[PDB]
Amino acid sequence: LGGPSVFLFPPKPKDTLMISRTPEVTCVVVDVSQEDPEVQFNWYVDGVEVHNAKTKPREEQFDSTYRVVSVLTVLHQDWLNGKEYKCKVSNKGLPSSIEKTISKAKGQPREPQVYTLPPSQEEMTKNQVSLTCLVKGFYPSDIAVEWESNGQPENNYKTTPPVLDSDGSFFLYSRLTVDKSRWQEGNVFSCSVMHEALHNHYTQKSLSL
Amino acid sequence: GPSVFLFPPKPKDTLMISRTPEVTCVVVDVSQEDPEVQFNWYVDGVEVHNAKTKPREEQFDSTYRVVSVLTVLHQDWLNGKEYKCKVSNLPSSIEKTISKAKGQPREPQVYTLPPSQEEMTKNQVSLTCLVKGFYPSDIAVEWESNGQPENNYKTTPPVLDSDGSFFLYSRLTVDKSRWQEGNVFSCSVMHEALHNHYTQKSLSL
Repeated sequence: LGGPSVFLFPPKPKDTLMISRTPEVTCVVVDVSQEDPEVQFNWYVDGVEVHNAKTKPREEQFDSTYRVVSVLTVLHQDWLNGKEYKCKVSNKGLPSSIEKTISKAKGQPREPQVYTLPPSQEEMTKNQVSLTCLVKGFYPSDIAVEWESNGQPENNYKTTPPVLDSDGSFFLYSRLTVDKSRWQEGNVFSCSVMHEALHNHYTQKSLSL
Repeated sequence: GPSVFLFPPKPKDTLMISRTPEVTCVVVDVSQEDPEVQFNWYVDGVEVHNAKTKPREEQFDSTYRVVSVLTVLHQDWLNGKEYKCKVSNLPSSIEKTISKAKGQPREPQVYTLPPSQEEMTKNQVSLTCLVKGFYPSDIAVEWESNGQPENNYKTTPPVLDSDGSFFLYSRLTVDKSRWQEGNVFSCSVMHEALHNHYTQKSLSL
């Protein structure tokens, strides 16, 4: 039937694991009619209502409909404790109030094993080589992977999405492309992995020649 | 009303001449009061007739599902020929059209990586096969050992790189004793940009 639609998005995994960042649960409604644009939000954390949400003004889409977004800042420890977050939306374009609920992935968390793999000797003929970081056996799939060397971050890398393995855990690979000289000259490269099952939600493994 | 989906042939079917690739046209949500459906297939605008149509299977939904399958020529799909499917269930027909991804093929580099020494403390180890610098993303990866096929592996999806090419990883899990006894493992990769559409890289202790 006709009327607006309500979506509720979880925080970025990286925002959850780092305390220097800010994890957010976002409730966004679309297809809000111009004839009835006024939208009210109501947030609940495990049934208890919170009021610290920040609602952005109605943005008019291309087709005269409106998009309204309400964003709620959550606590790192709260989200990881599995606390449920509810978003209730009230609008005249809807026959009734609609509630959506989101929470952390359920299931026993498993610590990721991190292994660094040196380049293949065959790839040593090309100008740049591939440093590989294998992260496996972790649960849930929310994870973050970065690269560092000499303190400064190396930003020339890509990371495959989490893949479900036979034992119900995930695995992925991260590939950092470096100039051969920097690898031949014996520099130390560190694969950084962040995950809720790790000690202090962080670990790193070095890789050199 | 009913809706139509069109699916490409499996990447492995298009590369190995032994297998036969097929495009599949699916029609769902067919009302019980109107199950009569006709299909029309077109190759680069030219209509073909060598397609086989499965019977109307009923769903729990009290609606029906009709599936049409067209056999395609291996070289046709590799050249970018367009396959269109027209469905009529009444002057209101729905068209769907699909072909191979546009662009110049780039052959993949295959590198076999041994398990990290830190993993030797576990009962099973990981054999890593890196496939990079290929286009398009259509690719297939398998594992063999002493001729016999290995099945305990998992392959990541193709990941788009910076130079407009793709890369992926494939990870085979074997018992540590298998690896320690110097058994030979090989990573096989089938891609259109490879000579004979096939290459293999060995890996052992």
